[PDB]
Amino acid sequence: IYAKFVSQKISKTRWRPLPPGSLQTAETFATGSWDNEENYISLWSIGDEGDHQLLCDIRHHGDVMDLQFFDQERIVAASSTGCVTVFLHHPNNQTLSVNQQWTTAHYHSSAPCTGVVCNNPEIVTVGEDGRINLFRADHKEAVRTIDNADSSTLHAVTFLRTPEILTVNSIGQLKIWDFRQQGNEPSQILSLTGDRVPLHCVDRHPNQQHVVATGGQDGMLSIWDVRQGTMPVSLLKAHEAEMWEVHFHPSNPEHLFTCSEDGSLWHWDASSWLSIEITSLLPSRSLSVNTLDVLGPCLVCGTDAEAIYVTRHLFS
Amino acid sequence: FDFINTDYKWEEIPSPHFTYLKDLDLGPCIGVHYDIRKAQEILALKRKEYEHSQLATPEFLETVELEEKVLIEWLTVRNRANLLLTARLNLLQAWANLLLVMIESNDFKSTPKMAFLLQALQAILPTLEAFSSLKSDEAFELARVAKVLLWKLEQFTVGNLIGDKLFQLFQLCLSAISQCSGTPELRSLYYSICYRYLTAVVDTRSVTNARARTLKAITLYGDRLLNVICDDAYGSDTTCQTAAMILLNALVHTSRASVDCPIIDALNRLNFIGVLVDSLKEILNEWASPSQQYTSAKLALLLQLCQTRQGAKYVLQANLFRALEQSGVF
Amino acid sequence: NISIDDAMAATNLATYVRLHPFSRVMEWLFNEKVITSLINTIHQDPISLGSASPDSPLVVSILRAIQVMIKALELQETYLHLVRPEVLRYQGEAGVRRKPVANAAYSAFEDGILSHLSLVVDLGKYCNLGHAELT
Amino acid sequence: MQPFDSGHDDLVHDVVYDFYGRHVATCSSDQHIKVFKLDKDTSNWELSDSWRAHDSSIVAIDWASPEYGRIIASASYDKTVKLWEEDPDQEECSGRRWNKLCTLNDSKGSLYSVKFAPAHLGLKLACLGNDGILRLYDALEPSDLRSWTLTSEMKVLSIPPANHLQSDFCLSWCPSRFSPEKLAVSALEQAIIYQRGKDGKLHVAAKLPGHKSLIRSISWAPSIGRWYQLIATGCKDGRIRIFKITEKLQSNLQVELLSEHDDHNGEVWSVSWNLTGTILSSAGDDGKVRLWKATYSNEFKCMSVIT
Amino acid sequence: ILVPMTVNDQPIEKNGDKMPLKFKLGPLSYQNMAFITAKDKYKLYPVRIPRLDTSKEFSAYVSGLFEIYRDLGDDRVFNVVNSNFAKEHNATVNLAMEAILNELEVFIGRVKDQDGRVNRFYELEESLTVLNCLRTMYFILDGQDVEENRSEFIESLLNWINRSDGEPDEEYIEQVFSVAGKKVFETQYFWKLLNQLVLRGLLSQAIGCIERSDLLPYLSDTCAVSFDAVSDSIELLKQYPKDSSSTFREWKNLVLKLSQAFGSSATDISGELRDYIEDFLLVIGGNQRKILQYSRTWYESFCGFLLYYIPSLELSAEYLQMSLEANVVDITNDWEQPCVDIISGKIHSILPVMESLDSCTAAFTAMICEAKGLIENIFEGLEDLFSYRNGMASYMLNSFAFELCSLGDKELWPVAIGLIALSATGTRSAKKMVIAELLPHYPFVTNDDIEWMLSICVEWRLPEIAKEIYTTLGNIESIANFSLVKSYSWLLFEASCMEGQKVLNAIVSKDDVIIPQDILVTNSMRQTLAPYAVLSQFYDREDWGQALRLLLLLIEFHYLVLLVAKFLYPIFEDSVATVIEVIETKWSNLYETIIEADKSATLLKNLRKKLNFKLCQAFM
Repeated sequence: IYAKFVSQKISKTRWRPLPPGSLQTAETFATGSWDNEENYISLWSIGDEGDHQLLCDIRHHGDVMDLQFFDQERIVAASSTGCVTVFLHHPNNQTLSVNQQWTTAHYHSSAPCTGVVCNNPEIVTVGEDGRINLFRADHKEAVRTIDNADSSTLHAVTFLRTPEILTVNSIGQLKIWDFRQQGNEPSQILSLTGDRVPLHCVDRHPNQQHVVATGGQDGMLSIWDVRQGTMPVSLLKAHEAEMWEVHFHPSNPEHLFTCSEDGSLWHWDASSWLSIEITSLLPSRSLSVNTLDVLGPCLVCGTDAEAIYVTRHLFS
Repeated sequence: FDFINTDYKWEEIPSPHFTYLKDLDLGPCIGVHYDIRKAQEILALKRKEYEHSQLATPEFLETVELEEKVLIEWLTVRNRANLLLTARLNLLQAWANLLLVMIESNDFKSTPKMAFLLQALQAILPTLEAFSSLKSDEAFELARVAKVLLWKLEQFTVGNLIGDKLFQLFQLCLSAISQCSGTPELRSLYYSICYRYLTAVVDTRSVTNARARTLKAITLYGDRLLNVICDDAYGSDTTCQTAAMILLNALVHTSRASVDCPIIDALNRLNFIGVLVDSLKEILNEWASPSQQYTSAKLALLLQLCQTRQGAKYVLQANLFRALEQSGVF
Repeated sequence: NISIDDAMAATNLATYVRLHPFSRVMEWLFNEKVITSLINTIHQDPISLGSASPDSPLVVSILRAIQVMIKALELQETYLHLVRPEVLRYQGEAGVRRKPVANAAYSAFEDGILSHLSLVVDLGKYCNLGHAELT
Repeated sequence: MQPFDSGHDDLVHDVVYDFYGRHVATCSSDQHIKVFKLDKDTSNWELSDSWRAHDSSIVAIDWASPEYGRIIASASYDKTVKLWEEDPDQEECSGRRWNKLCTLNDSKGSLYSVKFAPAHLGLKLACLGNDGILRLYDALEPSDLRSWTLTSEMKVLSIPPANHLQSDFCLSWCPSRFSPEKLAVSALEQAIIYQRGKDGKLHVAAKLPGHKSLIRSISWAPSIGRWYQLIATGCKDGRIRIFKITEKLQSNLQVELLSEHDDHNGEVWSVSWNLTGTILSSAGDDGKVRLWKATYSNEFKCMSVIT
Repeated sequence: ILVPMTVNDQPIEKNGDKMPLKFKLGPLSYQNMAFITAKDKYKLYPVRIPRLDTSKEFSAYVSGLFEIYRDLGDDRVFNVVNSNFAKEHNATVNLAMEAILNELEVFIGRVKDQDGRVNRFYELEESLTVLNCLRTMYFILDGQDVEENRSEFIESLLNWINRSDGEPDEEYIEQVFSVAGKKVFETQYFWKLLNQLVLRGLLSQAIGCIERSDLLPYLSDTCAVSFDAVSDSIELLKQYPKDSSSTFREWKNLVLKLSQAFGSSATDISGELRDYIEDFLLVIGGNQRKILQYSRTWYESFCGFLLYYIPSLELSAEYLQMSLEANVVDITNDWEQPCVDIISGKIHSILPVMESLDSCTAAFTAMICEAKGLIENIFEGLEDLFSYRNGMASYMLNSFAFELCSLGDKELWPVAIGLIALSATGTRSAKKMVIAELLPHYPFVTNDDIEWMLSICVEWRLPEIAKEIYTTLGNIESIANFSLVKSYSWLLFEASCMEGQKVLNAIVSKDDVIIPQDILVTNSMRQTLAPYAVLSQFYDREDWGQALRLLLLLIEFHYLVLLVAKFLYPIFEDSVATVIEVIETKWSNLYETIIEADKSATLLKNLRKKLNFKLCQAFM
């Protein structure tokens, strides 16, 4: 593992997906920054302390609240302004452009878009206005908006099986929605009783469409099975401050990764979550780790120390 | 002598990704001649099976097509490379035979031809350095020519260039012996080269500097080098074991001239002295003939170890008195 | 086909080999009359070829005869291997009335032509004509 | 994988899997046909649709090859055979998810079985009833799934006595793709095989001797890999039988009996095969299901007993 | 094997009218079904085939083994670069045997960690023990003796023995290092457990148990003589040769010298400790009598014999016999007897039993046994594979493949088809047929899955199969994607109707570049022409050209003709007249409806229009 310092606090880091049938491991990643007068979306490649090459960047107005790859060349960003944008990478001349955008995806006046997930051609967003949008590439207006879906702040979203999704909010509720539904109420609510601890992140198990992991204000990892009643299947003590992201490893989901405000990034190894050894990967002097992404043996993360940490050799 | 060039990299080949058809080997294809139809039929059957599977058959067809178009050219390039390699091998063998016939049958003076000798040495130096451990076919033709050349041997300038290359040529020999490269035949020629070098060249401030630096090269490898030489002895080949046995005599001999010695100590740790004294039994059966000359070097080596004070300790502990009695030679 | 593939297409190849006249042509090639006529046509005086034109029918006929001989020498093995046994088995199984026109003594095509010594002499003499194809 | 209610009021006669094994069709005496779906997420079976399809007891059912669409066929005691096609543009459980595509009334007696033919022969099917007459139907134009013509009629039984409640008939096509068209038929104590002739007509090519009572079930096994055919039968005399049929009184078919098994001690009601014809199943009076594998010697051995 | 169909709701009770139970095997191994044709019995019972492996660990195991099988290349076959082909053949095969062993160990591990049932773990370890023994005896020395390669052999042997059973388990080490009624460590227990350790090659532990109690204590004080014995004996133990059969020859020398010296010397210790030290030295020296005496199980004896007496397999026959005279085979576990069989030469007749433990392992086992040449196809004869005609290994592998096909795991389907394709026996056409029948059942979902299927149809030439698969896929956007003859015609007609009624797809016919490349038929061309005509219409001479194109299309083809007439009327020279004429010459409910929609009689209107056109031509 190694660090690179990049002169901006990094809110989001995502690997570019690999071409179908590639035998190579991930080498290109996107970042989004926050807390600057000028924030940026940036694309980077790793050469074979590493050597990083800035491929291109583009000014992003607002803090980058979330970021996902839609396909090889398209990157979707959520702004603190409530704008949702699809950026397009042009590899021939290494430029970024705006492909399409929904400037009023979230609003009250401006309301931050807090989460975006992609399942090409669909894009789903949530925000502090408690609005949930389904967008489709090249459609100017939302396919569906669930106005005033949640009365609490929506912090994150995941697909279950499209057009079904699950959201997490600031009072610790998981809510399940379908864009075909009538009304503004969820089909199912799950939550831990006692303290209504805010949930900041959620990820669906890549193979088991019924299973999700969440991270909370209290640093805890929760595993849920939406067929198994309203409480989590597992509740595990973890970080000393907020957990900002949680990711199952895409190809071997016995491995799961979490990062926190307390400056740690954990690799959890259950090799099943229904039904554990943990390694902390960053040094003891880290500021908030805001974001991580994992693909194959490659991990990238971004911190409030204006640092990106990478390993391309997680398992070797 | 401009046909030997490794810059083209005829041996190295850029292997594409081949995300598909990777498991299709050239077993039934193979006189190195890889038939293209043997693989064409296999890839056609595989394409038919994939199409029958009914899983994205139209889209992924172009991938298989381009993979086949790359595999056919890969096979042709491999065949052409094999042909070029065998042609270069034949040409090098012919050139070596011509050079040997020229050097052997030459009544003309040697002091005028010393220039051509040094030029040939300079030309072969990079050839040997580039094929020291790559292949065991080109070194053979180039290893024997250097052997005879070393035995068939203003003056100060020439004497320095000769001794300089003889020292460099001594390094690449011990380097190959430490790695056990090539066949026992090629490994035998290296023993003769290092033998005369440590017997004639080194054997007077100039002598001390050469002897000192010479021992450094031997100590660099350590037991790794001696282990290979000890295994060659009492082996299957008849000439390799003989040259290897005589080689050890020069090492211990030149080491004493440099009251102890690290060479003799290493032989004891490698269990060489132990097995050596054991072979003394039934010596009557072994003893012009190849077996006779081999035994001469064997007993000759033991005689050298009994001259140093430290040898009596290791040699006496081997119980040689009982080994020479079972043979009934006396 | 029969060793790996199914027995469906076997009937197609069988019908092709049985109906194609290649077998009958090969059988006729083993006759003494054919080779005698061929060597008589190829054995001609040199003055005629010398005074003849490059487009003369004699040169074209000699070229066609040499090409037929080459094709026969090339395909004799393939025939004797994969035609004769199949045709014999078919004639034995089914009912076919055919008259043999081949000589059993001539085990190969060379047996019928090894008795002509002037053939090589004529072939060598025909090299001084200049015709590229014939040469 | 816990049991579940079918939703039928009267006894259930047949259950059949679709091609992918993710769907199931059920038919009962309450004159209904139910279709169940195997939800991906929650590995539970859940009713896709139910509907009234006949005026009498529905005894047999079967799915057609997926390469012809979503098609089910039913046979009832009301002397008819009906064909249905799923209309994906309808809500599940609406009772209107499967549209009748046709009705076959040619039978003048109740019907006991109906089986689709192997896909490599087009939409084809067979049926057999009290009239003791096997009938083959063909959907000649694969576009018109209503254009059902009658391809053939064969008299299996010759003189069925007008006073017997004791009646059973079964069908089973030879699944084999690289073998001449043929199908097995059971009628009471008898069991005979039909084969397509050069004249495009069905002929009796053999009989499976040995049954000393009523044949409750028969099924042709998938001959993937083998050069021979295997058909099993569950008789009322309490014996499972496995016949080896090879093609080398007017037949081109040989008939071997490979195995006999009475392990059930009572009637064997159901006999079914693997998708690979690697496993054979049997069920009967003893309230037990038995799974059979073939030995290296081609004998058959019970690899497990469920209950 | 008797398993409860449903350990919840059992559908029967008394012999109360033996009910008609019915069962149907499903396309998926893990999803079959049972039911009953009786009154008040309307439940359906989904049943999965007894002892079926659905776990991920298993598929991992399968993939690993297939990798080993595939990687074996030409070496998976045995030929009944001259004398080396043999030795190198065994080299690689013997290695493959190690790989299989490994993969099975890993599997067994992952089964112990992620588990509901641990019975599977136990069975898999047993399978491993037996396989270790098999390698140690046939997969290292290739028929030669231990001198051929002392290092590898002793390594495998020492491995086999210390993985077969757990004892001496550290739960028993402390068991005696705790028990008293005697002075320190000096009862039959300490020594038995010291000798046990030695017999199993566990020299490290052996040494430890000594430096635990009276190495220096009781001995360095009481008897200085036996202290030297007990000490440099531990020294010899510290240097037991494992690479040179020479060093061992000399080792046993120093050991026998030590045992003789101590044998007759100063007895300054207890009557019992005296012998207790002699026995230890005898065992280390290789005394047969003693090696048998301190052995708890036959394999301890056998192992000891090979380690301290004479390291020659030429005596294994005798060793085993003595071992079995001391301790009979323990029928508690299933691995001991098979090991005895291995050692004693009769390797065969294990395939059926292993097939009972696990089909997969048995399959590949038979395979590598064929690779070694330990079993071969004796048959010498019917146009197909899945029989006794080919090998016993071929048979088991092909069987496994077929079994994998019903498992419904698309990850293993490549393994199944690959297994069949690489089968060292059977015509390419026979395999062609088998794949032709299996492939249609592939549980494809992704695009890639389908492309894989197709790639296999290509690779094997199954156009009728691919055509069928695709047919299944075809069954507005979907139709557009599809664009058999009748269907194409219908699509054409639909396109024409749409045109008459009147986006990206249409332009492509006339991201985008990729689509154009993919496109790069008659129906399609017609639609493209219609689109061009409409474009021209949207854009006088152009209009005429479009009308001409339309007339030409109508000639090539009732509804279309009506649409054309409507267009002509809306528009309202010699070529035009000729076209109009041809149309009149060419000139049902749907057509009438279309006509009515357009108006919102037809033949008459058409005739009137034609007359008008003729008049116009005359005026011109």
